[PDB]
Amino acid sequence: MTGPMCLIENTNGRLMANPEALKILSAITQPMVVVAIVGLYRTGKSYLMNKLADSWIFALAVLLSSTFVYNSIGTINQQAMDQLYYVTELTHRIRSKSSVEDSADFVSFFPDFVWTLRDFSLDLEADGQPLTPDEYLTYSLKLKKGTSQKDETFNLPRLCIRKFFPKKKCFVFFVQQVADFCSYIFSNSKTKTLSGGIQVNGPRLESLVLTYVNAISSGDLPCMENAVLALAQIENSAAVQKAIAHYEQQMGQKVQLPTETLQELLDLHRDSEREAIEVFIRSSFKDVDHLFQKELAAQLEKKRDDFCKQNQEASSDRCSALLQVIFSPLEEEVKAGIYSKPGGYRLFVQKLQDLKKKYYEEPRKGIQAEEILQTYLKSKESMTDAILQTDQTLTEKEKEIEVERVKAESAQASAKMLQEMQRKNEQMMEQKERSYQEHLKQLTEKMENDRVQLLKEQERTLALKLQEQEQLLKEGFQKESRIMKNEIQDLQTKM
Amino acid sequence: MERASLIQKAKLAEQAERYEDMAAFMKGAVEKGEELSCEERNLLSVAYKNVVGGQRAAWRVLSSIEQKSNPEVREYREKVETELQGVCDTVLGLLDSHLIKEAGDAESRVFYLKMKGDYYRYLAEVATGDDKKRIIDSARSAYQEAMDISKKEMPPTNPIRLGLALNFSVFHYEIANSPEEAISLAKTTFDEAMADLHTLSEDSYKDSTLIMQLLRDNLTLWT
Amino acid sequence: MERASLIQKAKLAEQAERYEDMAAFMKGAVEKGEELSCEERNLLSVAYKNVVGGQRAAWRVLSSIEQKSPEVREYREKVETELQGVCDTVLGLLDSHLIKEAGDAESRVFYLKMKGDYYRYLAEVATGDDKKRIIDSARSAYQEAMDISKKEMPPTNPIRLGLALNFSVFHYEIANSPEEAISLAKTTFDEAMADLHTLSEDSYKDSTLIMQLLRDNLTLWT
Repeated sequence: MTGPMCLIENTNGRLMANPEALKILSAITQPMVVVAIVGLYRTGKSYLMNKLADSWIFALAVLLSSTFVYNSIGTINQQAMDQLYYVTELTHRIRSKSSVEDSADFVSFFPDFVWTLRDFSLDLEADGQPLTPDEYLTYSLKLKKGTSQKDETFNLPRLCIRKFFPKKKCFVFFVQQVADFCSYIFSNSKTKTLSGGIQVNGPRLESLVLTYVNAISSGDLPCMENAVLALAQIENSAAVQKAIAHYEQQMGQKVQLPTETLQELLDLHRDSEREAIEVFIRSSFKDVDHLFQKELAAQLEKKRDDFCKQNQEASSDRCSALLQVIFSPLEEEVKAGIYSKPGGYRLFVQKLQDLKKKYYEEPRKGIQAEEILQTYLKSKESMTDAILQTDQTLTEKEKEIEVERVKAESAQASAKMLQEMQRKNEQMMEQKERSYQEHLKQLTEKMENDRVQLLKEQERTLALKLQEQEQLLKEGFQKESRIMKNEIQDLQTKM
Repeated sequence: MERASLIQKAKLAEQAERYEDMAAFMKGAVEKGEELSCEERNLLSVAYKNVVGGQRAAWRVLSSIEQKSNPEVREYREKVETELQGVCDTVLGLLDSHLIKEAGDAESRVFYLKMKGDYYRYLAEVATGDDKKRIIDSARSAYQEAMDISKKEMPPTNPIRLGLALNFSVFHYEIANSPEEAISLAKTTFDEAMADLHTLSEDSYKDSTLIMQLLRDNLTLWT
Repeated sequence: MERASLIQKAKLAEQAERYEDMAAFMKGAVEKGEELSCEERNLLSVAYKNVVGGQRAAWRVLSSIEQKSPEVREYREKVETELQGVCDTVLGLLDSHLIKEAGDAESRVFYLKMKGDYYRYLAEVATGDDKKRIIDSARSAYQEAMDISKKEMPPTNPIRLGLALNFSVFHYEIANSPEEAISLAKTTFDEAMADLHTLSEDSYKDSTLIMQLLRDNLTLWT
């Protein structure tokens, strides 16, 4: 970007996302640190932002940023605090979840707060040594005892700043002060993150902007939870497509049809499916009810069926072809009477055995080898008997022996075909179970990782709330300190 | 009534947010003569702390209103004082005529001497002239004794040792008017805690970490 | 001491959030014999509302702990007895110093509403028959305040709305009639909106806040 561009337009009372800006965002794939500045007009906000290079605008700035800079002229007095109603009003503009207490969740996702005081007029002198700007901010946000309407009004915005934002910083303003502010931002501002440790990049920020602005335009309140879920819908859908693409790619690069055996094809399927599920798992989040993974499972199953059909077809084609090449010559010799002479039965049976051996030794016939051969041999059963009864060089007792031998071989051929059929079914059933278990395994692992990440986030919130609770108590405010303990108990019920 | 039921009522009172009642229940428990367990000692301090926290905050409002100098306002502040002192006095009697030394383990011994330092500190805040001086002394001696025992019996990370150090430093700054000494104690207390934290399991890490934060916040505000 | 200083100490009390002291001062100011101004009236309900609010909350916490599987009961009763002490004090103050001891319709409605609220609180902790008596004395107070407000005050006057708000809470949580509570809250709200235009910056902030409370209740009740 050679220069800034309007992201959210404000015309005729309506806020709307600038399509041209959204387009630019869709192209930035790297993680982003978002710094927003807000404050009264004509306070040098734009000027300060170049150095780094109403209520809805304020709320959007909070929702979209990593660091939120509130800029004002002067000191932190009553006049200045009256303007902070915009912070107090956040409880009426932002919703944490959609499933007086919702604001208790603000500290878990709100940006760090920085107050920049322009044309500062105080020397900050104090007994011993002067106050630092950060100590001045602490001094300025201290509460006042009392339950009068005046007391409540004085404390409200201070309590909101102290409780809603996870970290607070203050800078007073000149060249060196600006340099120190910029250095702080460059070293302390964190990458914008969403629940689950999701790092915001261009496409993700674009999604947030659209969701929040659409909510305001709809007359609804922007909701952080809803925005994350909206983002999940997009990325999870893409994750399923990416996983299916990976499966197809791996199977295509490794499969050779017809496969030597069904086990070969299923082993490849299993391996490709495992990799595909891993692609999905690492690219998805917030897959409520595992609906997206279920869709992926359904698609992989269909893909598996297609490969199996292609495989069986390729085998049938190969084996039927071999039948023509190997046995047709024999059939024709028999029809030509080549074996209808004295001693022809022995020559015939020897040739037939040699041909069956040849068939069995042909490479990669596939999963239909026994069924194709047995069906053919059975259909031509009368051929053997015809040659046998014709041969005169064989005694009648010898022929009786041969008939029984052939009956036994036919039964054995049938057994090979029957076993082939049964084994295939068993392997398909076994693969079905294994696939189901693979999905469960990776899901259980992702859910475990998600649980750990959430607890980690909750522990940070717990630490921040305990810290504030202690400051309030040390400051001498039990009524407010006890209110914190309340929020802490509620947070712990969620852990 | 039975000690066990006094403790139970203190817990019910705490849930009901009736600290005054809670304090009176723990006082009855303490008077039973048996040592307090860790949980029981925390119940006792939560109670009175909340009771006094309210009087203090009230006294600090009436004072600023009065402006330390520049009728009615004077009379009411004095009444809130008398009350604060009353609570502080019964806490000090509880410690001096029951809890202190009647204990064995270092922990409890430091906990009560700390508490003793804490309430003499609250008495100091509302005291002036020479009265404040005498009070500051007895607060200092109690805190010191607690400090002497913690340094000798506990590690740099023990939450109670940190708490004592934290409060003692606050005493130096807000009450004893000795900022530098207040700052060095806090720094040292914090550092010594660090160079030992690499071995402090969450079995208590959380605790110390919470207090360590309060030390740096004070360190930051005092500078 | 002088009424003038008693009033002054209450303001100080509220500043330091010492409601018990604040309520006592106001009580001393009341027994001085002279009526209270609008400002003074609010000091009185704020002081007692806070005192009694703490007890009611304590009571609710305890009674729920009692129901949710010897000490609980004994302590609940102590809190209950202490709460009834305050209500009898407020009610006595009203019956022999404030109620109809003035002329204004606003001051009269204000005091009668206050009588309804404290009988209502007494009703929250009472049992069979004693409850029926208390409940009925609460309703007659609210109803009499209601009759006066509908004839003397516009539908947006904050006292009238505060009265109608609390009377609806009475119907829902005390008299066990959700139907009636909802219609009064809804009817009070509509007739309020239908007049909000030119409600004068005078009592704007107050009536506006009560109107929101009415809505919150309607939502929770449905």
